[PDB]
Amino acid sequence: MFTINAEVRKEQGKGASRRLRAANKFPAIIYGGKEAPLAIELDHDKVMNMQAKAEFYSEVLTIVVDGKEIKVKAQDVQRHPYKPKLQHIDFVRA
Amino acid sequence: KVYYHHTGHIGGIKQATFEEMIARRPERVIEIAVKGMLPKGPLGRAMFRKLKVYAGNEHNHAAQQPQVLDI
Amino acid sequence: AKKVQAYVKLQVAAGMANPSPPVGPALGQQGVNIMEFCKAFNAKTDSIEKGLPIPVVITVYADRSFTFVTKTPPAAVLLKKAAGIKSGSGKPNKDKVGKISRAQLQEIAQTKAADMTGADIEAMTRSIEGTARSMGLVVED
Amino acid sequence: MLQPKRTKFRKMHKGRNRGLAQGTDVSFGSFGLKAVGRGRLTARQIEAARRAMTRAVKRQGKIWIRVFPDKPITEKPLAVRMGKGKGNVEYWVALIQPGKVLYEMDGVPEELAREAFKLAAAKLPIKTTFVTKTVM
Amino acid sequence: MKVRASVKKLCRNCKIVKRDGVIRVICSAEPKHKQRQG
Amino acid sequence: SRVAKAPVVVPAGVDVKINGQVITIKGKNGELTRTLNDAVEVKHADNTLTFGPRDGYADGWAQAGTARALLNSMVIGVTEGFTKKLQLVGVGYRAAVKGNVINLSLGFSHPVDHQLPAGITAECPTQTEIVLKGADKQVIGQVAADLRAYRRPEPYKGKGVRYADEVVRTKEAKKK
Amino acid sequence: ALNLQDKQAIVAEVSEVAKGALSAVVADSRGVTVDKMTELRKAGREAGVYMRVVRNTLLRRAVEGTPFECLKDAFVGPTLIAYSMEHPGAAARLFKEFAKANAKFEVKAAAFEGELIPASQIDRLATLPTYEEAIARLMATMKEASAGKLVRTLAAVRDAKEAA
RNA sequence: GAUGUCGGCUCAUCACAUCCUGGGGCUGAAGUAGGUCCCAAGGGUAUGGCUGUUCGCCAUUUAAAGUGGUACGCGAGCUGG
RNA sequence: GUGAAGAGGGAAACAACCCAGACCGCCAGCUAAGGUCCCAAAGUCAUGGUUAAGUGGGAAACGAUGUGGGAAGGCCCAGACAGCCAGGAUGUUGGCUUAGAAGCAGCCAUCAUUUAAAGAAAGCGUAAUAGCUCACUGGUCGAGUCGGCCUGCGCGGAAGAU
Repeated sequence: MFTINAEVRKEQGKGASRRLRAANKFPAIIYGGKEAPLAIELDHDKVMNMQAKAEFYSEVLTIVVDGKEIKVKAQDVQRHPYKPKLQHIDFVRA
Repeated sequence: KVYYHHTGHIGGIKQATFEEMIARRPERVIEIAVKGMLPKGPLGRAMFRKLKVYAGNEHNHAAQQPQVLDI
Repeated sequence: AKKVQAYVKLQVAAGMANPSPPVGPALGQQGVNIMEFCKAFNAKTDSIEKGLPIPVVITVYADRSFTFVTKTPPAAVLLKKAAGIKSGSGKPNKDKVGKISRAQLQEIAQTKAADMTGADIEAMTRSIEGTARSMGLVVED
Repeated sequence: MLQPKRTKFRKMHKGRNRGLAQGTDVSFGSFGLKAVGRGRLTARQIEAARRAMTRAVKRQGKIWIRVFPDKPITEKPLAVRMGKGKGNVEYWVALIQPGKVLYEMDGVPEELAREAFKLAAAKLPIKTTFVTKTVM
Repeated sequence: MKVRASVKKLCRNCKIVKRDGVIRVICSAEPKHKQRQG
Repeated sequence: SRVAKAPVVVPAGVDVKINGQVITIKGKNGELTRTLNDAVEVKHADNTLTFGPRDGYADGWAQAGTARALLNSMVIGVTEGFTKKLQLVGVGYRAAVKGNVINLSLGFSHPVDHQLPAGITAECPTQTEIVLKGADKQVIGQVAADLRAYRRPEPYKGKGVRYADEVVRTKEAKKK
Repeated sequence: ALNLQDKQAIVAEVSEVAKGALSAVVADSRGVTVDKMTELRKAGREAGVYMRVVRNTLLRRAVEGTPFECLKDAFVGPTLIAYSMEHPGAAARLFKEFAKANAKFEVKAAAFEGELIPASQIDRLATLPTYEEAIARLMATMKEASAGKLVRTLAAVRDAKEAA
C-alpha cells in the first residue's frame, strides 16, 4: 500500500545515529535475498503516522533509494526507553 | 496583588485592596512600584524622594516648564 | 418541555378499570383522571369478555387532555390461547412450552388486520412469528 | 500472584537498574502496559492490578503477568541504629526499569483490554502508557 | 454534593465548563451533579 | 463548530455600525443592541461578519462562535423583538407587575422590592403572569435573573419563576 | 466522498421512476406524524403507488444527475413524493384518501406525462372514474395542461393587478 | 567553655486544615429534622473535686465547651508539689 | 573533583556545584559559567510557533466536552461536523415478573412490520411506570471535523505558627 523514500547511511557509529534522533530521524535496515544488508536512514514522523494502518507490515512496500526498487515488508521494531517513537526498525525484502 | 503588611496585631496576614491605592491617595500605586527597583536603604531613599505624582490632572509644577514624554 | 408524548402504553382487563390498581399510577401522574378514563375504556370493550386484557395506547397533549385508541386483543394473547399454553417460559427459543403451525398464525393475522400495518397477509404473519418465539413457541412451516 | 517458588539463599542485596529493559516490546500478548520509567513495586500493586483487570474483563480471555517480587527488602526498626546488620524483613520487591512491560493481554477484545489497563494504572504509584504489538 | 477532584460525567447533559483556572461540573439536567472541582 | 463558521449576513435595513471591536447594531423598532468582541476580532465587510484572532488572546474557535452568536442575538434584538411571556408556578409567591415595581412575597416583613430597569417596561394579565417588553435579548433575562435569585424552579416540587431553560427533573419523597 | 453507495444510489433511483411516472404528487410536511402515514403507506402498496419522504440535498442532486420535467419547482423545502408509473389515477387518489385526515392545500404541484399539473387540476385526476370515463379524463388532463393552461395562468396573474 | 523538665499559678501570641453565627449549593431533602457543605482569622470558646498528673473518673453550667505551633510557649517570671 | 590547604565570577549571603588555579600593581582589552527592563554591567533582540496559569519562575498520582500546530488517514456541498426542532412508529404493552409491568425495578429476548425513518434503547429521572433529550429520517444547515500518532501550552490536585 504505502509508498516511501529512504537515504543511504553517510556516517555509522553512535555520534551519527544520535544526530538523527536529535532531529526526529531514526535508522533502519533491509535484509534478505541473494544480496547484502542495506543500511538507510528514515524520517520518524513521516512513517510513524503511516504505520498506524497494518498494511505497512502486511502488504508490500514501494521503497525508492537512488532510483532502485526491490520490494519489501517491514519487520520487528525497537522503541526508545520512555517514548513510543521508533529508535530503529528492521525490514525484509518481499 | 493586595499590598501585604503585619504592623503588630491580630491573627492573620492583613491587607489592602488594589482598589484603594488608585481610588485614594493615587500617587501610592506608582510610588511602591518604582520603590523595590532602587539600591538598599539610603541611596534609594534619595532616589525615591525625586518623584511626585500628586492626585492627578492637578499637578502644581506649572512654573518649572515640564517637558512632556510619551512612553 | 412541552409535555406531549405519543403512544403511551396501558394493559388492563376489560372488567378491571373501575379500581385504580389494575391501571397503576402512571396515568394519574400525567393528569389522566381514572374515572374519566374508565368511562372512555368501557365504550370499546362491551363485545369482549371480562378479565380478558384489552390493549390501550394513549396520546396526551400539553394540557393533559387525552385521546385513546382501544384495540382488539394482542396477537400474543391469541398465540398463548391457540397452543394451549397458560403463560410462556420466560426464555425465547431455548425453552419450549409448545409449538404452533403457520395456518393458525394466518388466522391470528387476519383477526389483527386493521391494527396490522403490513402490505401482505404474509407480512402480517411475519410480525407475530417473533411474538410466538418470545413465549417459548416454535413456528413450524 | 506470581512469585519465585523457593530461593537459593534467604537474604539478597537491594539492587538498582542500569536504565534499560529487554522486554520493552510485547511478546506474550498482542498488547500490554509499559512502565515508562523506573521504580520499586511492593507486590501489593501486582495483586490490586490483576484484581482491577479481572473485575473489568472477567471470563473473556486470559491475563499474562510479568512482574514477580524475587528480592527481600528489610526495614531497620526505629529502636535500632544503622551499621548493626540488616533490619527485620518488611516487603518483597519487583524492580521495574525503563520500558518494562508490566501486564499483557490478547484474548480480551482490545478496547476492553484498554479500559482494564487504565484501571490497573490507578493502583500503581507512577504514570504508565499502554503499548500495542502490531504485525511485528 | 462534594467538591472532589478529577472530573467524570454523571449524565449526558453535564456540560463541564472551565471558569477561570477551575473546572466546574455544571449540569442542566439535574443540579445534583454540580461537582465544584475537577 | 457549525455556528463558529456561520457568516451571519445581517438583514436589510438594519444599520450595523462598526468601530472595529465594539459593534453597535442600530435600526428600526429597538434600542441598546451591542457587542464588544475581546478574545476574537470581527470584520464586518458589507453585511458578512468574518471571525478571526485578536491580539493578546489564545483560544481559537472557542470565542469565535460566541462573537457570531452575540452579533446575531442583537440583530434579532432590533428586528422582531425576542420572546416575552414570563410566568410563575407556586402559591403565595406571585410575580405581579405594577408600574415600575414587581410586587412579590417570600413571607418577608420588608418589601422584597424587585424593580424593573429604566431601559424596560412590563404589564400583567394575572398576579402570576408577567409580560416584559423590549428589544435587548440581554436585559429581559437580566431582570428575570434577579427575579429568579431567590425564586428558582426547585428540583423537587418545581415552584419558582418559569422562563427559557429550567432545571426541574422531578424528584421523589422519602420512600414508604 | 461517501464511504457507502446508499446516499448516491437513491438519487439516481428516485429520478429514474419519478421521470417515468404517468402520475406523481408533490407535498410538504417535516414531521408527517406516523399514525396517518403508516396507514397511507399501507394503502399506497394496496394501490401499487410508491411513496418516499426525501431530502433536499437528494432532490437538488436528483436535478443535477438526471433531467426532470415539471417536478423540480415543487422540490423546494421538505418534500414527500408519492408516485406511480402504472395506474396514474391511484397516485392522485391516494392524496384524496390522505386529505380526509389532512390539509387538502398541502399539494404544491403534480406532473402528468411530463406536463405540469396545477394544485386545482389534480383534484380532478383524484376522482378516479371507472375505465371509459377514466381514459377520457386522463386525456382531458393532458389536453388541458398542454395549451389551455397557458391561457389560464396568463388570466390568473392579470386579475390580481387589475384595480378599479 | 550548657537549648534546663513534669505538675500547678500568671501572662499570652501566631496558622485555619473553623466549636459556632453569618451568605449559598446538593440530598435516596416536601417543610421540620437529620445527612452533605463551600466561603471565611473577624470574634466569643466555663468551673469544683480527688492525684505531684499531661491523660482519668465524677458533679455541674451555656447555644457552645475548638483544631495546630511556640527550647513538645512561659525558673535573665513564679514554686520544688 | 572541589573545599580541606585558593582568590575571583555565577548562585540572594550558601566551605564541598558550574567556570577557573589568583607573584604583585594596572581607573587597559577579550572571554568563561552566568547575565543583558530597573536593583545590576549588557537584547523591553531579529525572524517564526503557542498559552492563559503570575503557569512561567513549586513537585506527583489522577482526571475531562480546556486550546492550537503537523503530517498520514476516514468523513468531506452525493451536505459534513453533530446540536436543535418535528416524527419517534407496526408486532408490541415481546416473554417471565407485578397492583398494573410500559425501552429504562430484575432476568431472558437482541428479532420482526408498511419505511426515506424511529435502538424491543445511549443517557437521565422515577419509591415505577410517568415526564425528557437522543441518533435515524425529514426541517435548520451550507464547512470544515475527529479518532490513531508526533508536538507547544493550560488545569484542579497545591492548606500551618512572622
